[PDB]
Amino acid sequence: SLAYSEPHYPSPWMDPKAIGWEEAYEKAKAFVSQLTLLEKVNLTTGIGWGAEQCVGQTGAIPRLGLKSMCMQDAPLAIRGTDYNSVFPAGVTTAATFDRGLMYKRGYALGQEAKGKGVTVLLGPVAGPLGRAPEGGRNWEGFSTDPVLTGIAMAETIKGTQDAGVVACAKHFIGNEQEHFRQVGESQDYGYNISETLSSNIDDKTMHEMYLWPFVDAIRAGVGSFMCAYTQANNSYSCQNSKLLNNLLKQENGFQGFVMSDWQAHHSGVASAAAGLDMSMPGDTMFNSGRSYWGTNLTLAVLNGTVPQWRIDDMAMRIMAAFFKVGQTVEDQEPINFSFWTLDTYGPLHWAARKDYQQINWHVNVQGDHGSLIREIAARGTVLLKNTGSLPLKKPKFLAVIGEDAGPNPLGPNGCADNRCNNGTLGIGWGSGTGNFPYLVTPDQALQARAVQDGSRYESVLRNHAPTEIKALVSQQDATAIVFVNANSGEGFIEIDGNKGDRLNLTLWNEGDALVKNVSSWCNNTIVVLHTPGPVLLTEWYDNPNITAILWAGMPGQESGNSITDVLYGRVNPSGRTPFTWGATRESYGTDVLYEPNNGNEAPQLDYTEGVFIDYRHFDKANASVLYEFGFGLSYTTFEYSNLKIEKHQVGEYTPTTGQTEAAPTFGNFSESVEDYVFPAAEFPYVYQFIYPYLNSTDMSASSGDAQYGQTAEEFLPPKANDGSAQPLLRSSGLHHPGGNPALYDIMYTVTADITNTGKVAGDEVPQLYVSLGGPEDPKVVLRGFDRLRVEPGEKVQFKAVLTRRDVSSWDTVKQDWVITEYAKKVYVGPSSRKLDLEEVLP
Ligand SMILES: *[C@@H]1O[C@H](CO)[C@@H](O[C@@H]2O[C@H](CO)[C@@H](O[C@@H]3O[C@H](CO[C@H]4O[C@H](CO[C@H]5O[C@H](CO)[C@@H](O)[C@H](O)[C@@H]5O[C@H]5O[C@H](CO)[C@@H](O)[C@H](O)[C@@H]5O)[C@@H](O)[C@H](O[C@H]5O[C@H](CO)[C@@H](O)[C@H](O)[C@@H]5O)[C@@H]4O)[C@@H](O)[C@H](O[C@H]4O[C@H](CO)[C@@H](O)[C@H](O)[C@@H]4O[C@H]4O[C@H](CO)[C@@H](O)[C@H](O)[C@@H]4O)[C@@H]3O)[C@H](O)[C@H]2NC(C)=O)[C@H](O)[C@H]1NC(C)=O
Ligand SMILES: *[C@@H]1O[C@H](CO)[C@@H](O[C@@H]2O[C@H](CO)[C@@H](O[C@@H]3O[C@H](CO[C@H]4O[C@H](CO)[C@@H](O)[C@H](O[C@H]5O[C@H](CO)[C@@H](O)[C@H](O)[C@@H]5O)[C@@H]4O)[C@@H](O)[C@H](O[C@H]4O[C@H](CO)[C@@H](O)[C@H](O)[C@@H]4O[C@H]4O[C@H](CO)[C@@H](O)[C@H](O)[C@@H]4O[C@H]4O[C@H](CO)[C@@H](O)[C@H](O)[C@@H]4O)[C@@H]3O)[C@H](O)[C@H]2NC(C)=O)[C@H](O)[C@H]1NC(C)=O
Ligand SMILES: *[C@@H]1O[C@H](CO)[C@@H](O[C@@H]2O[C@H](CO)[C@@H](O[C@@H]3O[C@H](CO[C@H]4O[C@H](CO[C@H]5O[C@H](CO)[C@@H](O)[C@H](O)[C@@H]5O[C@H]5O[C@H](CO)[C@@H](O)[C@H](O)[C@@H]5O)[C@@H](O)[C@H](O[C@H]5O[C@H](CO)[C@@H](O)[C@H](O)[C@@H]5O)[C@@H]4O)[C@@H](O)[C@H](O[C@H]4O[C@H](CO)[C@@H](O)[C@H](O)[C@@H]4O)[C@@H]3O)[C@H](O)[C@H]2NC(C)=O)[C@H](O)[C@H]1NC(C)=O
Ligand SMILES: *[C@@H]1O[C@H](CO)[C@@H](O[C@@H]2O[C@H](CO)[C@@H](O[C@@H]3O[C@H](CO[C@H]4O[C@H](CO)[C@@H](O)[C@H](O[C@H]5O[C@H](CO)[C@@H](O)[C@H](O)[C@@H]5O)[C@@H]4O)[C@@H](O)[C@H](O[C@H]4O[C@H](CO)[C@@H](O)[C@H](O)[C@@H]4O)[C@@H]3O)[C@H](O)[C@H]2NC(C)=O)[C@H](O)[C@H]1NC(C)=O
Ligand SMILES: *[C@@H]1O[C@H](CO)[C@@H](O[C@@H]2O[C@H](CO)[C@@H](O[C@@H]3O[C@H](CO)[C@@H](O)[C@H](O[C@H]4O[C@H](CO)[C@@H](O)[C@H](O)[C@@H]4O)[C@@H]3O)[C@H](O)[C@H]2NC(C)=O)[C@H](O)[C@H]1NC(C)=O
Ligand SMILES: *[C@@H]1O[C@H](CO)[C@@H](O[C@@H]2O[C@H](CO)[C@@H](O[C@@H]3O[C@H](CO)[C@@H](O)[C@H](O)[C@@H]3O)[C@H](O)[C@H]2NC(C)=O)[C@H](O)[C@H]1NC(C)=O
Ligand SMILES: *[C@@H]1O[C@H](CO)[C@@H](O[C@@H]2O[C@H](CO)[C@@H](O)[C@H](O)[C@H]2NC(C)=O)[C@H](O)[C@H]1NC(C)=O
Ligand SMILES: *[C@@H]1O[C@H](CO)[C@@H](O)[C@H](O)[C@H]1NC(C)=O
Ligand SMILES: *[C@@H]1O[C@H](CO)[C@@H](O)[C@H](O)[C@H]1NC(C)=O
Ligand SMILES: *[C@@H]1O[C@H](CO)[C@@H](O)[C@H](O)[C@H]1NC(C)=O
Ligand SMILES: *[C@@H]1O[C@H](CO)[C@@H](O)[C@H](O)[C@H]1NC(C)=O
Ligand SMILES: *[C@@H]1O[C@H](CO)[C@@H](O)[C@H](O)[C@H]1NC(C)=O
Repeated sequence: SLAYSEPHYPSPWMDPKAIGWEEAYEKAKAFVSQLTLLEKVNLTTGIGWGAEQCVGQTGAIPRLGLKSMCMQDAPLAIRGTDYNSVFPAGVTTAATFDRGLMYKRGYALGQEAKGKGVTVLLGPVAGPLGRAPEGGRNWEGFSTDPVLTGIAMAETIKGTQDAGVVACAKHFIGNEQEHFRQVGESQDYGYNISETLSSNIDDKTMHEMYLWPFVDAIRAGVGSFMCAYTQANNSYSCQNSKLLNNLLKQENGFQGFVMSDWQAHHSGVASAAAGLDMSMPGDTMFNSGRSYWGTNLTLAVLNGTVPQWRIDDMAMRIMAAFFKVGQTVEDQEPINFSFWTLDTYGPLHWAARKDYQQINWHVNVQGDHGSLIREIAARGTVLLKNTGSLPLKKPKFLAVIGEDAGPNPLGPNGCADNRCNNGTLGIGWGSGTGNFPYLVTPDQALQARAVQDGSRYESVLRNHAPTEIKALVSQQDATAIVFVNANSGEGFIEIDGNKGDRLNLTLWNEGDALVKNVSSWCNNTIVVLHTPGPVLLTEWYDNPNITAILWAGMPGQESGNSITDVLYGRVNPSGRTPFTWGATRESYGTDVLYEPNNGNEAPQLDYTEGVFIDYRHFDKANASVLYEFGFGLSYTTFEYSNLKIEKHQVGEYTPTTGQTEAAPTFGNFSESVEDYVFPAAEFPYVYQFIYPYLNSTDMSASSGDAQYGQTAEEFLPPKANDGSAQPLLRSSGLHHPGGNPALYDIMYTVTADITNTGKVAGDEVPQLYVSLGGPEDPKVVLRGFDRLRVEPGEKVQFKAVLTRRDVSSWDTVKQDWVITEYAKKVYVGPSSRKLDLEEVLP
């Protein structure tokens, strides 16, 4: 009954004919073939926590002029530096339903990363997907929906990598919550567990939901993946061969490299054989001075436990990702910041406190990304309710209410890793953040607008001030705009009992009681919500005194300007909620696991709900919805008509057959153990730094590993060291990453007309849903969408395609995608429940 993860070996090696990777492969081959074993180990092993400048860094190869590779957070900003931008969070980006904006954000991020000397930007995020709305880090990702998220991953990645930086799809996989993600962190919170939470996911659910968006990332050409902290069926993701070897590298033919999350790598030989390619930040645990790779990897190659073909492939994947995005060994942008301090001068080697020099150049990489940020946040703002009060036009009297309207009195970067819920909520907390160059609060932008218009403007920037608030908002003609929030983030930070994950789905800082009080005192109350995910609006949303409600998510640096643009109709809102607003906590049907459920061993997160999370659950159970997935209003109206479906002629879905090549080796290495000894007369051994060298020619003593001495055959599973040609999986694509290319054959083109039946120009977000028709299938699933500009009175065409994959189901008996015999239907409309146009697939 304890969930089990099958062995899948050997770890697949790169394919020289993989489309998109052919040129990268050859550049990697020419480079890797020149390398000594120590130099290959330098590539694969991080230099340690705090070792130099970036969040993580590899060893350098200074013989060939390769500077150390810089791995830097975050998905929405370059973390821990200055003169960068802070972009809107993934969840706000997802809410745009706008491919172009997703690409532009990705590109701008990559430009900032490139300008700092970053090699790999640690984003975007398809895990967590959003199994449960209390998930602390859901806001870093995109949507609960696998299609929207998959598209957002692909667009973001294409942008970042077009800007010349490697992207990293994380976290792979099943890190849906922060509770019990790490042993030490759990123990310091009073949870005595010996291993991290295990996500136990059935094969169908894996293929149709959690894996799906990462496959889109693979097909978009993502250079790297990050394996998760958590386990999958009680094997840690970074040594999980089912995950890394089979699903990622075999079935979906991934050609890039897998890096560990920071302290997610727990074993040397076992992880490498299971598909891990880079150990970040390089040490066993932060500041340990030791590594599961480094010296140990050198020794494992020297003693035979790790084959040469395997380490050669790790270096090939790392270098091929580097070359794929256009980085060169000659013209590397120097690392021009230090993560560990904003000081211009300090130790290059931070943990060791050595090599004092200039470590921050304070390079301005912001360009004109401010206005792009302002635009994305406005387009990802969801108008949930409007009885006529919006847009605002020369109002007599604005009363802006709430702490979330105002500044953090200690400044927008006053708290490390954004760990306060003081002032306006620009982004959440944790590693998925960066330092603001500024943070425009609603109060600043709304005042300036009011003064320009001759509107009266007063604000009370506290949630608990009923005397003052009542006296203000109860006056004649007041338009009360109440800003309220909820917050969440990464598990290393805790605010008021919220350990990463949210304890509840209410507003913070007495937000709910504030909104009830203001709406009881003022019949023109407008509520703006800054939240990482849904909160329960049930007790107050239906008050007619609340004339409008907006969810503005995590807008990033231009918050105040974005919301003012929407409030006054400079942007006509089109953004759609990328999750469901349920009536209760229980209506969601999933929740965070807050208490260990397996004694002192690994807690078990059984995904018994299957694919029925968010709107799939709400539709199937008919649970209480306030606002459905894909819902959002505009200041105009739209009419749907004229649905048409054109059937395409396609060939049969043919199983992929044949063999891989035998695993190649690139270059050779000396057999003299003395050649691998630490070169002490060349440079000093730096404290806590992670090196490839042995301390002496005694291999056993050099390991410092009390269990040293066993061979692959007695501690790894069968075929872990098998470098012979391997049969291809029928679901794989021959030379085609992302699965059998026949999956992406277009089977239908769907079209419909959209007419703007109101007075003003606006964007519409038509959506395409499919009913796959089986009794265990969701009622409808998202399969396409667009964002289209329509003038008053104008008619525009929505056009979208359905691939074979889009109408298939994973058949676990077959281990492939099948189109089931059940009648499928197509729906098109402005939301998951406004299914205006319907037609059966012909
Ligand atoms: C879901 O999860 C959420 C996240 O975890 C969770 O959110 C949390 O909710 C809790 C509970 O609501 C929040 O904590 C509460 O915060 C309240 C507000 O605190 C601030 O304001 C107070 C009152 O301010 C007025 O009075 C002051 C002096 O008298 C003046 O200085 C002010 O200017 C202000 O005056 C105005 O209002 C007056 C009337 O109120 C009016 O006459 C006057 O004219 C004017 O209009 C301040 O006192 C308070 O200051 C404290 O804290 C600050 C730190 O910020 C310190 O600097 C101060 O020294 C001081 O200690 C804040 O600025 C609090 O009122 C509330 O306190 C009460 O409850 C706590 C419970 O722990 C008691 O310890 C405390 O003694 C109080 O008890 C009394 O009332 C309660 C409630 O009715 C009652 O049960 C109890 O028996 C007793 O009667 C509390 O601290 C918390 O902030 C939220 N967290 C986050 C992170 O946002 C949410 O609840 C969850 N939801 C669910 C459903 O599970
Ligand atoms: C976490 O744990 C999860 C739970 O265990 C786990 O999910 C499981 O994932 C594995 C794959 O990793 C699945 O294994 C398959 O099992 C198939 C049999 O499944 C039936 O029996 C099971 C046992 O009783 C049932 O549990 C299962 O029920 C599930 O599905 C039902 C609906 O179908 C549903 O009602 C249930 O509720 C439940 O959800 C089901 O009834 C088995 O067929 C399959 O074998 C193929 O694939 C293997 C590779 O894994 C091959 O080794 C094997 O040889 C088979 O492939 C060959 O044959 C196929 C057709 O028969 C061909 O299509 C293939 O191409 C292939 O053909 C080769 O051989 C031919 C000759 O024989 C030759 O001609 C060809 O050329 C070629 O060489 C596989 O073992 C398992 O079912 C999943 N279970 C569930 C519940 O989801 C999850 O993966 C774990 N996650 C992690 C991260 O570890
Ligand atoms: C050459 O040099 C190298 C480098 O110095 C030397 O390398 C060292 O070699 C020693 C052995 O001499 C290694 O110690 C051994 O490690 C193994 C693996 O430990 C890790 O994985 C455990 C889980 O194992 C399963 O899954 C992995 C894949 O993830 C797979 O490799 C295994 O075969 C096993 O597979 C089974 O389960 C799979 C998943 O479900 C299935 O798919 C599969 O079918 C199988 O059913 C895990 O438990 C372990 O976790 C512990 O340790 C980590 C720290 O590493 C800690 O974080 C955890 O909390 C746990 O405490 C690891 O992650 C391990 O299995 C061995 O343990 C057995 O044997 C010892 C006796 O030595 C017993 O005490 C144990 O109880 C158990 O029976 C053993 O610990 C060492 O890791 C390795 N060092 C490095 C840096 O790589 C090598 O020795 C040299 N060789 C020569 C000839 O010189
Ligand atoms: C695997 O990856 C690792 C990690 O990247 C590699 O390890 C590094 O290798 C490089 C090059 O082989 C080492 O750099 C050399 O460092 C020595 C020693 O410098 C230290 O000690 C000096 C003597 O006391 C001292 O003067 C130095 O201080 C100056 O420099 C620092 C650093 O920039 C600066 O902050 C200070 O203010 C000082 O200005 C320092 O404390 C150094 O002597 C070497 O200089 C060579 O080149 C210069 C010209 O560039 C030349 O003038 C010299 O004569 C000399 O030839 C060089 O900088 C580095 O120290 C290693 N890093 C660590 C952490 O140990 C490893 O090499 C990779 N292996 C493989 C196989 O690829
Ligand atoms: C090659 O790999 C092997 C493992 O395969 C590796 O051996 C391991 O090294 C670690 C780190 O040095 C050892 O763990 C340490 O043990 C000492 C006690 O003797 C502890 O002080 C350390 O505790 C840390 O974590 C604690 C939290 O629980 C903290 O309280 C404390 O402050 C420390 O931060 C730590 O547990 C481990 O015992 C060995 N394992 C084996 C099997 O020998 C070896 O170091 C690698 N070699 C190289 C050269 O990198
Ligand atoms: C919607 O907002 C309006 C204000 O725009 C609210 O109307 C106000 O309701 C209060 C409470 O009933 C009235 O206040 C006073 O109540 C005392 C009771 O002791 C009474 O004696 C006073 O004469 C006075 O009525 C207030 O007059 C009234 N204001 C207006 C302008 O009508 C309304 O209650 C809100 N509704 C909801 C459902 O939130
Ligand atoms: C809030 O309530 C006031 C009355 O308390 C409304 O004021 C009326 O507005 C209409 C126009 O819609 C005028 O013709 C009336 O003369 C106004 N009456 C008074 C007594 O001022 C106000 O419209 C309400 N606001 C909203 C947003 O519905
Ligand atoms: C944690 O549980 C283990 C048993 O797994 C026990 O031996 C240990 O004492 C516990 N930890 C603490 C700090 O009490
Ligand atoms: C706001 O700042 C104060 C420090 O002045 C801090 O104690 C408090 O926790 C912060 N509030 C929140 C909600 O993070
Ligand atoms: C709401 O109003 C009531 C009574 O008018 C007051 O006692 C309570 O403290 C107020 N709450 C907030 C958050 O303003
Ligand atoms: C679903 O619930 C709604 C009320 O929320 C109800 O009107 C409708 O009939 C229900 N549909 C079912 C059970 O199919
Ligand atoms: C290797 O030498 C360093 C001193 O430079 C020491 O701190 C470290 O523990 C040694 N490692 C082993 C495995 O003995």
